[PDB]
Amino acid sequence: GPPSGKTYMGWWGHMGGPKQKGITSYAVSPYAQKPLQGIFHNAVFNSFRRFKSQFLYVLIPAGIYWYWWKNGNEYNEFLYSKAGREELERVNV
Amino acid sequence: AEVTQLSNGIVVATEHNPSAHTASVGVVFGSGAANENPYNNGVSNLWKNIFLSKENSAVAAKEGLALSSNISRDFQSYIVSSLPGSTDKSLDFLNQSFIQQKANLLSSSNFEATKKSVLKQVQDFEDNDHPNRVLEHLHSTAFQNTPLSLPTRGTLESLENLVVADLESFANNHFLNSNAVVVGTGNIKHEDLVNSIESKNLSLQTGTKPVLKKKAAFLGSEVRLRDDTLPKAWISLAVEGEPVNSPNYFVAKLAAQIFGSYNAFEPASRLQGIKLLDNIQEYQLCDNFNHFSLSYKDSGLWGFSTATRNVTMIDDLIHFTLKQWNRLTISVTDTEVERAKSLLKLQLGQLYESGNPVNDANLLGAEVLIKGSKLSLGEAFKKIDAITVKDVKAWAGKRLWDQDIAIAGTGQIEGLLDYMRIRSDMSMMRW
Repeated sequence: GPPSGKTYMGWWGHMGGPKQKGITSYAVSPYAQKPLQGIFHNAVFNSFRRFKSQFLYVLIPAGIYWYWWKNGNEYNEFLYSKAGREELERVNV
Repeated sequence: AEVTQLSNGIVVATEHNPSAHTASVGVVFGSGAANENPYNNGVSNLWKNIFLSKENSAVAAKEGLALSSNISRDFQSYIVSSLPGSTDKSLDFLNQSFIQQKANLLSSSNFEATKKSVLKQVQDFEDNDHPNRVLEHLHSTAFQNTPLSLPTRGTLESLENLVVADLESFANNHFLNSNAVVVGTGNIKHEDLVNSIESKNLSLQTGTKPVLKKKAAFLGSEVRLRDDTLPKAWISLAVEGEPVNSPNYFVAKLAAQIFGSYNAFEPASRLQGIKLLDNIQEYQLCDNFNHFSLSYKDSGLWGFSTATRNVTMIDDLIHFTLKQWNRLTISVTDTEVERAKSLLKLQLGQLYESGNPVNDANLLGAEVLIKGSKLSLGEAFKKIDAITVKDVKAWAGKRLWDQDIAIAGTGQIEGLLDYMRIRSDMSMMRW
């Protein structure tokens, strides 16, 4: 076929990575492993960890936005009640 | 074709063959690498090397004797070759080295010069003998945390930390009598050798038995030794095979013959009657391959080994080969079984009957140690010919169909897919 453009990914046997040497991998058949039930006692306290490190990056921005929303809402409610019809004529137009 | 063996104090085994020119004598012990530990691994290989050391070897050479030894998994053997006349002078050198010099061969100047040789030896093996290095690792992962996983030549780490006391410790536990067999092959008669032996008495550590352990077990797993600097990819793959003294020892050995061995460069090899060759030759999937049914005392390995330079099509190599093996359970033909029978006989012949007594010694000792006797070549053929297509199909349906496998490889193995991919090919979809 027609010549192909150079990419950053190849295929099995010429993936494009650097020459590997010295690394040795080991694995055991899924068939010889303990039937799915051991994901507790040993894999329970370890879990939830990948969210104790993150929740702050989510909670603070969330908190900031929740209070901002609640503030403006409660202010709106006041403006349209009887007590605030005076301030409403001030801030409105 | 005579298997003669008698027990008095020591179990003596011999297999005489008139026309021979030479004769070999020695002892074979029922303990090898499968009896060592992860930490004293390599002791047996060390023994073999001192027994063949320049000192000890020069003594028998003056006398006109030659030395030979081999370390295996289930056994070990020390042999002295000589002319048909000096069948007695071998027995002197044998006793002299296993009783008298079982302390002279272990000097602080000999052991250090020998240790330095096995270290350059085993190192050289791991650095260059890739196909054997891979087959050795195959046993390593297939039988992990169990006897058969220990490499015969031993590991460089358990070797450089081995001391003379360890040699002695091992020797005093396995080089016993109840775990030995004195072998004699060549031309000498059973009654000729047995006399020269029952002459010299002395038991030397009698009644003692070697330590016990835990039975060997197979485990579906893999070990990948990727090395992109090598010019090829060497892989070995196998399922749990058959142990020696198994009702299917032969069916298995026949099943391996069906796929046999191949060498893409030898014209005749390309013409063989193996269906697999139709698939692998189109794009030249490999330089060579060879099937095998390795058998040991507790277990075995049935599979194949291969080497290739076509690093972008390894998945097809593995896929086609495993598709062929699927056939053994569902569609193997009569003519394939027959082609195997003939070829098995031819190879089993060339092994049990070559022009070298040392091979005969090892085979004789090894067999008598596991089943108390040797099966005659003619007795084997009768069993081989009795195998039907139904036998192969029943065996494969038990050992090959949807069964775990063991893998090991080195070199450019990026193209060798994941375990579950290979594992899935041990079967076929059906309605």
